Amino acid sequence: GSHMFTSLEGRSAIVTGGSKGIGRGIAETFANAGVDVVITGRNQDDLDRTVADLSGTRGKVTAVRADVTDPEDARRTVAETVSRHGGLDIVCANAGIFPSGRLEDLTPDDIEQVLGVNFKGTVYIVQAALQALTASGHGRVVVTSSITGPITGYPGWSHYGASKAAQLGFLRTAAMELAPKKITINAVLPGNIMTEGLDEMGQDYLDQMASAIPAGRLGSVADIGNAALFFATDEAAYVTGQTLVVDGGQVLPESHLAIAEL
Amino acid sequence: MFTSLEGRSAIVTGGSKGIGRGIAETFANAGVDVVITGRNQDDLDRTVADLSGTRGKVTAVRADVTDPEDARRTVAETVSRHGGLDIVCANAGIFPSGRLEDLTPDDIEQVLGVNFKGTVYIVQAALQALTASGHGRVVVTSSITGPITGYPGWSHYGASKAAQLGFLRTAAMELAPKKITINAVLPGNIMTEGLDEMGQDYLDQMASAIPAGRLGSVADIGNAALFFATDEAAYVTGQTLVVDGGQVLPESHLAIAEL
Amino acid sequence: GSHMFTSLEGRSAIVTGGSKGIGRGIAETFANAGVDVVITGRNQDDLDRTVADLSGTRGKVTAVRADVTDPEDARRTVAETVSRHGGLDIVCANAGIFPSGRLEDLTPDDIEQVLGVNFKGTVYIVQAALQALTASGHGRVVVTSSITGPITGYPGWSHYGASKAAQLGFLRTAAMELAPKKITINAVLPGNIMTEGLDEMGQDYLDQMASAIPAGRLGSVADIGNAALFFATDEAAYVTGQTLVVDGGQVLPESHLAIAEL
Amino acid sequence: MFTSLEGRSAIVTGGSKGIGRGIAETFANAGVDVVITGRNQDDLDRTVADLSGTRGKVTAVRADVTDPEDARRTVAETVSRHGGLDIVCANAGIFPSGRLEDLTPDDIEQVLGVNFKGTVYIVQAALQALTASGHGRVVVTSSITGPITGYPGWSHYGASKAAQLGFLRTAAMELAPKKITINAVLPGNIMTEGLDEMGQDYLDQMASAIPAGRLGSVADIGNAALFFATDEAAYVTGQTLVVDGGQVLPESHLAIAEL
Ligand SMILES: [Cl-]
Ligand SMILES: [Cl-]
Ligand SMILES: [Cl-]
Ligand SMILES: [Cl-]
Repeated sequence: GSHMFTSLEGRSAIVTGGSKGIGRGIAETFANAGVDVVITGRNQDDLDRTVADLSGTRGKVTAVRADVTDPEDARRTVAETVSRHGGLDIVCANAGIFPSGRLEDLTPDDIEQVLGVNFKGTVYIVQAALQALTASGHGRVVVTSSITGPITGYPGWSHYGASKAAQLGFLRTAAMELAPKKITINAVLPGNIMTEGLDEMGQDYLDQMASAIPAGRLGSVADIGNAALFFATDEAAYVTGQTLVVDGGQVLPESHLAIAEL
Repeated sequence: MFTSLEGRSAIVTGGSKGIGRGIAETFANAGVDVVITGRNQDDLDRTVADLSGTRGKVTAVRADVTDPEDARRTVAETVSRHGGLDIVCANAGIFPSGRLEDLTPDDIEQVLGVNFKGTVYIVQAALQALTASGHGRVVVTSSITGPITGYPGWSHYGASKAAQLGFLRTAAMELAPKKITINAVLPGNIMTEGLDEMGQDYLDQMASAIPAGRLGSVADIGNAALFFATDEAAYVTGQTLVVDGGQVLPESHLAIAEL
Repeated sequence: GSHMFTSLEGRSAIVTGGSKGIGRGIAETFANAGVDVVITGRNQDDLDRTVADLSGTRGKVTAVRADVTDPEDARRTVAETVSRHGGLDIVCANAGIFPSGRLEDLTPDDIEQVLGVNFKGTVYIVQAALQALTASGHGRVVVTSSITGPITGYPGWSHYGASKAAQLGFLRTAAMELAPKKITINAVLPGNIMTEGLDEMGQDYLDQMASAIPAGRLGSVADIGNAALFFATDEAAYVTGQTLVVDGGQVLPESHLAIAEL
Repeated sequence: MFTSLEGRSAIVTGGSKGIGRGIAETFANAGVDVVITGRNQDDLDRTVADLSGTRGKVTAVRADVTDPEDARRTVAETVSRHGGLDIVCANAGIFPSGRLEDLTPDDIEQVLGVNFKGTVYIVQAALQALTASGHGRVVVTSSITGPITGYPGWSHYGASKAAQLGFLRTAAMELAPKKITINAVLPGNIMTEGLDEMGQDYLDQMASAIPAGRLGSVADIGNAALFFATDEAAYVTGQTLVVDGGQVLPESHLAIAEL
């Protein structure tokens, strides 16, 4: 019949930080493709709510309460996922926080909280998952990075951007170490994506954000989930150590004047 | 997994061999009808016959991508055969070698003309039909050579592949109000019929310098193009995806050898 | 005494397209450092005016009328420069035009005019200069590229951006071929630089351009000349095939909102 | 050629050896007074004595870059010795090796702490003095490893070097109203005292994989930092300059071999 990509139905995934925002969208996109998904988070109430919301998906979404900055929780997460699903094929190293603080105000704890969730939590879940991902014979790691850091700057986010670029520096070497294991590791770099959190500002400001983007809208969490889904396919086995910016063209204009001359 | 592309309409320039034929076959397997272009009627005919069993219908238009009139003719004939046009794979590419001293104006124009001007002209000629589709997709076949790497003898080739990307970073902005996205696949070293004539020692040396330990397949490029063409990639534009098994990552063979 | 870089006094340079704008600034910066400079251009009146304006510089600025898109003129330029100066050490492949046209309006001639000056004219002057630059034992090629093409998009400039990215694709290979000749080749990527031409718009619009740039001003042609001067130094002999963006931070903000949150 | 930097005031973190000592010597030769930092008083003392004949005065402050209090102390002592502070070279860097499986939390924090947090803390502590100078300059010593390349065993090192750049792309915007620029040099393979203990075969193998055919010198990095520090580089900020002899350009040793 018609064939696009090979179905991922019945494979096993972890989405760290999966109870809300982009991570929830990644989880729902994989579950709609028939992949069983464990989402992680620190807040059991939020995890339970998201598991309930997603109860009708084809693949089964369940939760593990875990702190990505603790390697022992990362190992517990992988073990619990393998127990529930039977193995582990896909890790979406997604968990991310984005508090703001100008350079002169950032404390050591501010810097370590952001680097610890965003960067160390990516490393630790990949480390815990290596043996199972190797055993799968088609392991996939997708990292949720950002345009902020690798490409752009944004006042108040110099530690955030540092952490998102750190993920990429890490994976450019990790892809080489993981190639003999037949695991690929790539990152999605979201631009400005509409989430529950951004709903807490007015249409005025959201319209200003959209008008600065060539696509003329903020992205959806499904836009990120679908990019991660492509990297997870068998058909992406020759893509590794790489990045895909998903931003409706946000990084392209040199300024709003270039947008306006349209 | 993704919304079916069955029944949509695609052009793949330079589709009779190599990466283009892989792109064509990948879309045709997805049920997309595909017009491939090329200058060699025999190669086109051969590939049309080879792919006669695909779900989507693969047919050929003989056309020189360096000629805007052939580009307009290719689009018109595709709209006539299929009913419209959803996807343009601006793929045609040549890669003759010449050291900088040896490159003549004609050498430079032949490579810039096929690889860069032929991408611009097919996009230009397809603009109206792609706009009417409401979900238009352009996928450009670039290269790691030019945008990322250097390779002696390919300074004009690398220039033309980087030129494609400079073009589409602006084109993406001009095309966004028409709901057309434009993105590029940057292949590394892909096993094609031509590379299969090199001998196993040569292919083994090439593969051993790549972290994945093999050359890619033309389907690797076809499937990246297929992703960009999905409705689910509507928020991706002006962007690149390198499909190279890790080729660009090591600083040197010493890094590969540390594995 | 105090030593910064090794003096370039008495070396020999070509600046293509040097009668106005960035190229004039490159020429004046090299001439102030004691380098003799041949500027090229198609308009003898403009060349003569610039030679007159620069008559007091330490190094001597003179002109050759030549079309960068003609390899025979590129060879004549190199020969005339060697005749006037005694050799050739530095080539600034600068000539650039930037007409605007939307994608649906660009003709083959529009595309070839821009690719021919901006890209082919860079290749042809480097080709003509190779034997003399090799003989110098410290050859330098500096390419004037742009943020537009390599990094940004700007409606109406898709052929312009293509041509500026083509220069970089070319030089990433050229640097390898030229390394055994001890010639380096690098590019400056200017952002928005104030020139005679931009003076033909109002302070209103120029202020809007500056306000979109972290440095809070448009750049000067000396900013580009000084970057090219660094690449030309003996102290830059280990820099090759590379780029330096000179733009006051223009490419960094994700949008004007990031600038405004400052 | 450029405006003399004579009499200005610089800090070079990790200045007692390797690239940092080259940066220090290059600025001191330009007549800039330089405070180098390090944890090893003997190495600092040795380098201060070696450079006693420079035009600018090189002196040492013993300090751990991972400690913000030491960063504030380094700035205060530099302002006291020199009268102010014009230039910070955030250079300190370590590069222990460990495969991904073997890296402990402590391994990762040691490298992130020196290479990334130590860059942030010295910039933070210098903000006020750099602002008062009216022409403040920060130059970060990053690496091709992380931002560009991958090297087995250096995934935490590469992360920390890319982290520096993500930081300075925002820092550049925050610092611009203060007239401070911030830029990074990305060294390739540089001949240091440590690399000189490897044997000629090893150094020859490394050099043969680089288009320039040699390892760079610590002065190559020092002179790129010196350019960023000039008044003539005031319109350069948030940017990178790779100093690597072409190392990142070839896709593989085969490309180098075609020369
Ligand atoms: Cl990065
Ligand atoms: Cl490019
Ligand atoms: Cl480029
Ligand atoms: Cl980076």
